[PDB]
Amino acid sequence: MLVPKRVKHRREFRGKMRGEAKGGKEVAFGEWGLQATESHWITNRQIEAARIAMTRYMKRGGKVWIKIFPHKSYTSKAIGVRMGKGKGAPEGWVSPVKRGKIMFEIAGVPEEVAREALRLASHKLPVKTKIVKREEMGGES
Amino acid sequence: MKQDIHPNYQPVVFMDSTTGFKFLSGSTKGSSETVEWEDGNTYPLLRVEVTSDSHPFYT
Amino acid sequence: MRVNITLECTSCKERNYLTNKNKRNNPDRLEKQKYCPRERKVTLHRETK
Amino acid sequence: STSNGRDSESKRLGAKSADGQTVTGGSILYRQRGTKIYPGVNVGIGGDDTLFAKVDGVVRFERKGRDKKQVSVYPV
Amino acid sequence: ITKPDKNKTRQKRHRRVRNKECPRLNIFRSNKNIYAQVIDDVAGVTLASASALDKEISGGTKTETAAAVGKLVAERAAEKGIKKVVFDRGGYLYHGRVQALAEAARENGLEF
Amino acid sequence: NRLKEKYIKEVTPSLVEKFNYSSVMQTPKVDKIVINMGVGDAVSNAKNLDKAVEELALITGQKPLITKAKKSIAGFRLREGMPIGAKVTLRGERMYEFLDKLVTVSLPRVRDFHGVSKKAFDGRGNYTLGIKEQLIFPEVDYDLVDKVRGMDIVIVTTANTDEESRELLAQLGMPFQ
Amino acid sequence: VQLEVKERAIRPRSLRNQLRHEGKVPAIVYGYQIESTPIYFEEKDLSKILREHGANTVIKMTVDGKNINTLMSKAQLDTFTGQMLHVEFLSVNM
RNA sequence: UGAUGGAGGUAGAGCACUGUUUGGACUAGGGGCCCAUCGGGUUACCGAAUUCAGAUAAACUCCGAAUGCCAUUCAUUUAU
RNA sequence: GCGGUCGCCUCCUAAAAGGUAACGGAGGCGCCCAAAGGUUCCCUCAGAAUGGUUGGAAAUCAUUCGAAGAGUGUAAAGGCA
RNA sequence: UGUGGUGGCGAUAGCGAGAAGGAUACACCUGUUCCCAUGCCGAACACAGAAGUUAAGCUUCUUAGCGCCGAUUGUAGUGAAGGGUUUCCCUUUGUGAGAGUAGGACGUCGCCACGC
Ligand SMILES: [Zn+2]
Repeated sequence: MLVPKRVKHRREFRGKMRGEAKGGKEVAFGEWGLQATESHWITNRQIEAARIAMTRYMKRGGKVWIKIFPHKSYTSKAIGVRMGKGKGAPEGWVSPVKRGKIMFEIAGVPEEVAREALRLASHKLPVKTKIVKREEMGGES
Repeated sequence: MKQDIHPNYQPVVFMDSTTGFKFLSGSTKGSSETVEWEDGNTYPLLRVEVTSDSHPFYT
Repeated sequence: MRVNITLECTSCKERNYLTNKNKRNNPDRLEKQKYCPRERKVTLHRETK
Repeated sequence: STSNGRDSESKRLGAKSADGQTVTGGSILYRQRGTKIYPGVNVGIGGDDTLFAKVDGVVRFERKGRDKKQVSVYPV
Repeated sequence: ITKPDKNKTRQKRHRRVRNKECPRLNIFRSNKNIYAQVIDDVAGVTLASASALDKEISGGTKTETAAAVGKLVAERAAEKGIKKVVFDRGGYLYHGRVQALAEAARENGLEF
Repeated sequence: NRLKEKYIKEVTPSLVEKFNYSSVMQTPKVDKIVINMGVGDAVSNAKNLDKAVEELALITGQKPLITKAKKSIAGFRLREGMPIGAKVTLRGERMYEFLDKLVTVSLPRVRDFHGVSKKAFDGRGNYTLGIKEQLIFPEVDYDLVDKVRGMDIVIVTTANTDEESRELLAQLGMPFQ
Repeated sequence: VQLEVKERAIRPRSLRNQLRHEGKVPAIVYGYQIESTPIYFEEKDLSKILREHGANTVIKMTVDGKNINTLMSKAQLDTFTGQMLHVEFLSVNM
């Protein structure tokens, strides 16, 4: 039961969301990064798998930027328990991601090893992804 | 000076071995030693003889 | 502790009013200059014994 | 086997007379709990922070500068 | 030490009073002078006033000035047909040269 | 007394011309002498408030306050409203009399003179003192004194800087280092 | 330097999605002279001035009257597309 | 249905607060030894004293809305 | 059936009037105060920095900054400088 | 015309940074016997007086650092109408969000008294 990330809690049970659109602020702290062209939850353990499959192909690392973090709690009942009584115990920590804003960032590594790391990262997330630069600003150094 | 709740103070003239700090008030009062016109015309009993004259922040 | 209590006209003897007291703070029979209807006159009032 | 399912009852607040009415004497205008609207002209405050119309007139709402709002009644 | 200035608290007391054809009075201090006005709202009009020491008051630096002022206010006001006034306390108490205004205002026409 | 005349004869115009002011209104003065008595032992004994108040009545012709708590913390065994300390303010001519009782009488009864620590200005020019004993005065009997109690003086001025306060209170005594 | 000026109209309701599929840039300009004139562009009009003469240099929005100088400020660029929206100008002098 | 006036926090970008939060600078100063039996505690964690950017809500938000609702000696059509 | 619940008050579900379910999601009640009521005057808080014997980071002081970061008998909302 | 008192208008009135002033007025300032007051203290509070000073307050002038007020299109939503996937997405019509700036902005209107 390897748990990468948690919270400080303040409420056990929570509601269940509605994904309809999600937005805010593309790549800042890096050079190369993903997107997420669909809508899903993303659990704890998928970010374990992403960290490992990123940093193994990063010899001596570089700079990897984790950007979206679990906040919300699962609940679930047992197997064989009827419908009826109150919400089952909270077991898990998930957060939602929708519509092409960015899960990870890379810097400190040339172009082909970066696309290695992102291609070998995105087979462990249930979302269709892309690969994004810093494009053009008033200044991108 | 709210009434009836305050102790004594009168110009108790001071003396010493020397230098005569004949100016101030006091608390412990009593027998007439120098009721003097150039000072307060009161009872000078505080004449205890530590000088405030000789310790070497003075001379 | 506390008591539902009644107050008495000390002149014409009618159980006029009703109030409360905490019987470990006020261990005695109260006295309040309350109005009285039968005399139309402000009257001392005491606890019924 | 839960510890919930208990509640209060809906005590039915809100504005009970619009602007521009012709309002008789002593009828309720906006039942509060906690002062959200202060009274202006001819309006009294009851025990539970309600509002009245002391004069048979016309309710029109206003503001107190920036923060909070007023009600006043103007006769004919 | 910031010695706090003294019109500010007087105006605080003014405004906590004033939140609480029958016009006002006004009562003032300085180191040396005491003024008065008779104002309506929301006309914003003084109908009469009186100086402290300017026209014909002084002849002794006591509160005796203030009794003369409180005479002059009601004397000028009664010619204008006003007997319905309301005292401002200002921002003050009633001990010094303020009851000297008030009792002079009561016994010269202004009804209370 | 002494020092009003000693201000306007020696202390004042020197400090006018040492800093070259436009008027004597910009001169620095001294307003209060704040006097604590931190007992801190009414938690132990309520009879501790006997001695300090009597000694302050011996020092100044007053009776001080009795400060309350404003906290209820068991780390010192305190509830709110518990009696802790006292306060004495001097104004008028008991300013200058007590200052001269400091300078010219009492303070040489501190053995082993290492002066007054000159880093005591509250930043912006007001002195502080923490005094360790109380037998410094001729107003004090021996057998009345039974502890190692002391005083706390905060001399409060009107000055902005620090060396103005230095030159003032050096001109008014204050055996520094 | 001399971009192609197409001065628009006042109310674009749901007509606007026709211009997003045609690759069109409706261009705000609020600045010194103009308070608001939204202006058509083709999306391949700007990139060959940004990557040719400079990413923030002088661009002239003139219809041969007075000479205007702009300072292209911001844009939202929506996800999964990488194409151009929300093009504000800023007309600052010499 | 048209016109006018108003009551009120739903759709969230939003470092106004309440909790949850990821990087950078910085130090107020401390990590078993300080390096030492007066000068650099040091490589490093550095928050609050600070601050540069980024996340986020159902019981977090100065402020909206789509006429939904209540009102008008108002207007047009209809018949309740 | 065994367990849990049965009256009242706050908050969210509640779809920007009012109103509304579930063995939905969180907390309280079955009192207290002779002043903690009425009136008339007067007053402005929490923290932080600098100094000050015992004094401990943090007993009581003094100065500066401080729109509220406090208090409001009792739970939570709405209010109150 | 300058000063003082006294009001309406959402801080566009404010906070900060700076210069000048004393004719009247205001303020600082000198005390406390008198009415009064300090849970100690003429510090305030109440009253006596006018030697002195524009240092502070106050009052006029300058400033866009902080705060405030902000328009148009530019876009999540969304009234209606519709279409395929239906967890959701899209096209006509009817209205739009603050965010982000262009800009405004170091006040306006009223009454009395004194002084020139
Ligand atoms: Zn009777």
